[PDB]
Amino acid sequence: TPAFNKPKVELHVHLDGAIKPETILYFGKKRGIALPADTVEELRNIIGMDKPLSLPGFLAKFDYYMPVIAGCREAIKRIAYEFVEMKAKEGVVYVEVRYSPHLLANSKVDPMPWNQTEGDVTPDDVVDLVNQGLQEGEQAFGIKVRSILCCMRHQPSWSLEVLELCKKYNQKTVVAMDLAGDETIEGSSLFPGHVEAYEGAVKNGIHRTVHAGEVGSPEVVREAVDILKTERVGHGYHTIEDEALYNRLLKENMHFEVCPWSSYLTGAWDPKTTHAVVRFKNDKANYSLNTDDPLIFKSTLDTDYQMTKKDMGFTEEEFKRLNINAAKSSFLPEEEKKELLERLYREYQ
Ligand SMILES: Nc1ccnc2c1ncn2[C@@H]1O[C@H](CO)[C@@H](O)[C@H]1O
Ligand SMILES: [Zn+2]
Repeated sequence: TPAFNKPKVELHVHLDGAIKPETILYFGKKRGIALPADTVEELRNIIGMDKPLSLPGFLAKFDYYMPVIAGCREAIKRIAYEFVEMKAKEGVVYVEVRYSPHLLANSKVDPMPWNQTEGDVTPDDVVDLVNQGLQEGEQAFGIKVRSILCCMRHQPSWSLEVLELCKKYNQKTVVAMDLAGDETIEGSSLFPGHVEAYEGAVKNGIHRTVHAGEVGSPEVVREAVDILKTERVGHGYHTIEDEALYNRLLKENMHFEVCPWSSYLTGAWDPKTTHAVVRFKNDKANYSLNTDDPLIFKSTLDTDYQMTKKDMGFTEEEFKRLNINAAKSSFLPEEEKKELLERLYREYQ
């Protein structure tokens, strides 16, 4: 009984936030790097969350395992290949994964992440590796998968390189650019590196998406929409607080990448108030359901579909409708996007 047993489309899910607990254990032992636990079960409880934390508290979880992956080509390519497999079983036909290429490299990276020792896995080298694994998984499982490179809010200096990686791997799995990281950092959406990269994304034709409103105020969403020029808004829950900006985003048809379970676990959604998605459903807004970081939220695309069905009262029509919108809002090229839409309709009949 999986709430929605039909093809699906996921526009918001981090790759480094969706790794099997078994592969983390495998590379921790093979590299001799420590892990908080030596059992996928105990490793699932240390890395996972059961109750709400905060954006900066949940982001630390990564410190536990990113060092086991970062720097290893074999691991980077493997996690990308298994990610597809995961989404293939979930009944997802098209996905757009997002990850920071700089956080997985150990060479040519401004501030070395995870106290690594210089190596040869460059950032350009990780977009390639992830492209290979994603492509293999595509031939092996049968689902389309494209990627989205992220700009980290705290590291603006990296931003322009992310833009160059996007231009270089355009369509070669890379279809867009994103701005993730700690949203609580004041004025991070305005740092010049980010602003400049997005200005370059607008003139070079690189799609854009921006994590905003997940935990910040409406001003942040307003900056992602007017100054950064997003085409999609990651989360955008708090947007409803500024009635004017919300009704205008509802008019332009802005797409809101929603992640329900994740908003409860990061604290982006007070469980006493009505979830912004309920208002997105009642207003017939353009939005998709996503998983964000299944490994840390101990979830699966189904989790989110069950959470909206049981609470919030979501029906199957709404599930087929928000998925058709996600396919329309995807960053696929027209031709491929048409095929995607041709597929869901045939399967939704
Ligand atoms: N829920 C989230 C909010 C902001 N940033 C996130 C979230 N999930 C993952 N990220 C960040 O995006 C990076 C790339 O996936 C991760 O290393 C993590 O830092
Ligand atoms: Zn996210």
